Amino acid sequence: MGHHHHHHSHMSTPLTGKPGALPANLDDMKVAELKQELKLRSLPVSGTKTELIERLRAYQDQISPVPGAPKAPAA
Repeated sequence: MGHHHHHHSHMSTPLTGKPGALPANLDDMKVAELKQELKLRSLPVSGTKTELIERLRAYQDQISPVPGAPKAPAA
């Protein structure tokens, strides 16, 4: 009913589902493209593109040993 096998028709998104990092082209992608990673990587798609990129960054940052960024665990 909900999750049926439907490939994202308008896809300018890379062929990836669950990576351990981020593509350096986040801002060049679109809202739905970013949401592809979000919904697959267990991230809420609620917000603006601004939030989406930052939210991806935070979910990436918990994997990164970088001390100069806002770190966030799982939710």
